[PDB]
Amino acid sequence: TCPFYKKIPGTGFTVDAFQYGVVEGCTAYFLTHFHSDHYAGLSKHFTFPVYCSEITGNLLKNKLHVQEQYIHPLPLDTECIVNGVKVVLLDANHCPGAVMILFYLPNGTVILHTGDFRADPSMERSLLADQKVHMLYLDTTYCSPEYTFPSQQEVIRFAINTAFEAVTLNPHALVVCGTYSIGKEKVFLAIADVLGSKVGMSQEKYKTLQCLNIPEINSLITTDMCSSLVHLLPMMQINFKGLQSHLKKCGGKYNQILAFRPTGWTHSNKFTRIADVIPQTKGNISIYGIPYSEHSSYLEMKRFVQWLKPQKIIPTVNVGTWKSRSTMEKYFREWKLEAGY
Ligand SMILES: C=CCNC(=O)c1nc(N[C@@H](C)C(=O)NO)c2ccccc2n1
Ligand SMILES: [Zn+2]
Ligand SMILES: [Zn+2]
Repeated sequence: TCPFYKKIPGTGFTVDAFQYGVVEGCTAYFLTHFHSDHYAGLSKHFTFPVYCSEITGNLLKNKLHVQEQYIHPLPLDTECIVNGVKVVLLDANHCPGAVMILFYLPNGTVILHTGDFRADPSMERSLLADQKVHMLYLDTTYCSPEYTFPSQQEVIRFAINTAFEAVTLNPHALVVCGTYSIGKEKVFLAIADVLGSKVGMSQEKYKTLQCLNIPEINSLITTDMCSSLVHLLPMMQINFKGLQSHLKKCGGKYNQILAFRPTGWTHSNKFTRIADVIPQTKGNISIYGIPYSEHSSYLEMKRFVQWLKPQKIIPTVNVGTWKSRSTMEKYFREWKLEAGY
């Protein structure tokens, strides 16, 4: 059934709860962002109100074919009333259209649901600065101190420099970026921009990017593969076998592939700083795993929570084992004692 951390107490609201059938007493279903583990269950047959960002709403309409009458997009940073409850959507710094939701409950309690987020100091200057938060539903994906990775900007700097050098040294090299969902678009957009090329992709991926309100997107992306020297492929094809096969389809136009696998955190990232990252190479194909994260590092998560000073924290990730739940509560306790709330 629907887990407790997906229900907002004192309301008829659920968050990211689309795979449990009709949730008893739910009058509005919130969707934090368009990632399959969150929209799972939504389809053209859904007949309840869905509240979300404009971008998420574009994807619901065009990709899942949810009926327009059930899509309720809300602007960011704006007090809105939904079923008699004041709510605000805030940028989650996750993927395009991803939001955190602030609920102002009728009894005076204030709840922040982060959805998925990458905590950032800029969030300390949103509407969050203005009032106390009694409950925090926290994206705890990387809630352990071993989860370190660089900033997104540092990872992009590495990717741009690596691609620019390779193509400047060999104008016949092809750059390939793997993708499986929305998010992490900056990897391929920044590489294509430095190389003066558009990004070539399948019709399905092109359709998805057309829903993202990305400025000047028609100048950046294309389905014309051969006119482009940065190609997007499904993540599962970013291996030597899949890349060798892709190189044949190009028709003697390229003699080298440099490929990027933007992963999340990897244990290798503790040893090797972003500047020391080296690829796996087989012949004329090199594959760079790069730690581009759209979730908070441990340090980013700790800073955000210690600033927010919530009275109670409900984790939404890694909640499956006694060990994982215990470890997270121990960190919350440490953060609270250190900061004094
Ligand atoms: C290792 C931690 C990172 N996060 C997940 O474990 C995760 N991420 C997903 N997609 C990403 C894009 C996302 O951010 N979604 O919200 C999944 C999609 C389908 C099934 C399981 C999924 N697990
Ligand atoms: Zn996500
Ligand atoms: Zn997720």
